[PDB]
Amino acid sequence: SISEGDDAYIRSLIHFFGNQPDPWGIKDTKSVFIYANQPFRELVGMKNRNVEGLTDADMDCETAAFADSFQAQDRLVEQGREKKIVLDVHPYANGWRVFTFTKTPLIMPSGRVAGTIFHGQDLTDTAGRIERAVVELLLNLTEREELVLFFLLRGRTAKDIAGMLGRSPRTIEHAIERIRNKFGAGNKRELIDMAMSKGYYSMVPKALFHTQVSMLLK
Amino acid sequence: EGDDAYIRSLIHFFGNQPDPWGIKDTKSVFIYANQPFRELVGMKNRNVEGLTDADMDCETAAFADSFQAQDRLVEQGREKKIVLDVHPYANGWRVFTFTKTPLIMPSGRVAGTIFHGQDLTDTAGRIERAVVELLLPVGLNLTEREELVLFFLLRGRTAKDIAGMLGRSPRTIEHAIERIRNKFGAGNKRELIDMAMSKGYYSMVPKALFHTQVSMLL
Ligand SMILES: Cc1cnc(O)c(C)n1
Ligand SMILES: Cc1cnc(O)c(C)n1
Repeated sequence: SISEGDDAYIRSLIHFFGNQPDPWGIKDTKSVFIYANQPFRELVGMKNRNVEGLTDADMDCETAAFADSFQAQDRLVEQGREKKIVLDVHPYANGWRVFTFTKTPLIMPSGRVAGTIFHGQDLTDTAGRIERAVVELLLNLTEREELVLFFLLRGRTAKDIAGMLGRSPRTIEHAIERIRNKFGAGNKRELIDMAMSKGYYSMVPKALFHTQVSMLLK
Repeated sequence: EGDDAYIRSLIHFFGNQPDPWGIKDTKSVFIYANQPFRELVGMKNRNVEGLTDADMDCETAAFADSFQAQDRLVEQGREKKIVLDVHPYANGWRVFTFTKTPLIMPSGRVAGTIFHGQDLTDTAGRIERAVVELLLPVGLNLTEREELVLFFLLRGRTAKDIAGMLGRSPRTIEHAIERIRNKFGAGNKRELIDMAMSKGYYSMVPKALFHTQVSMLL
């Protein structure tokens, strides 16, 4: 039959997923799990409990609170050939982590949309590793100062930042002055140079830390 | 044998992923690569492969040796390895990560390697737009060379300095300066410098600055 091949292909793909350190898995058109390797089941609280066939509202991890929105993603992949990447920042079973979950349509020798495949990648450590690699390819900021500097390093001017944060330009100018002085820079251009050379382009404003998200990248 | 049933299943798998995906052997001779990869390498459209890494119509081949070296220290392990590949690929310079894992199959023998190519620039920019959206509720469309020329214009260099650093004629760099000027609406070089400096363009870093050919493991 053809179902013979559609079950040989699926056991192929569990053998495939079972030998990667990344969280790998596939679920159905009901967003119900068909398989997930030991990495994925270990990122959720499912260390040794092998639970499968359930929804994203799994056992033993905070991920379940966004299970709903997971499945929503799981259907907008299914109505398309193209893949979609999800930034999942979550208090996983061993602390807060910044993952990328790439979700792709599941096609098989059927040719039918059977569900989705998801590939989770741990961005926390590799962000720093690739950052040191890429740049060798070539002070206590407050929260608002971190925001102002994030947008300064990204081509915005003081009036643009005033708009983005809903304060007056004088307020943002005062913030820039205090950032500049904390860097020891003599003017805005020296501030840009100092911040770019000290790794601050890769800084994430700490007000963003430890808040649970899952967002499709666009 | 059953393990080449698994190879055909994963060939169908790789053939239905938007990412550059492929498999090689212990002699690093190609076993399969989807249309994305060999369109990212020069074999867009044409050659099925039974080739090594040197046999491709793209400058990547000059680093085939070190590719193969990577392909041998993944193979003597189970865990993944991430390689920063910055290359003038068949459609321009790109910053990829090639994550390579051993090719294990229902035999259990190390048959070769699987490589996953991910464009790091695109997903980095996607994560940055996502972070901007989390922090919230005039696109002049400069080319890459124009971005480089303006970067150096704002830093006190003249057209012949840019010509030297970029290996182009002084008249080519002057044409680039003229077209940047017109895109800004500036009347002369110094008004262009002032306008760009006041519009936040001092903080843009050209991606062309990372266009140095490397392939190195993290
Ligand atoms: C942690 C997580 C996030 N999104 C998903 O779709 C899955 C399956 N797991
Ligand atoms: C561009 C590139 C780098 N390393 C590899 O292993 C392959 C297959 N392609």
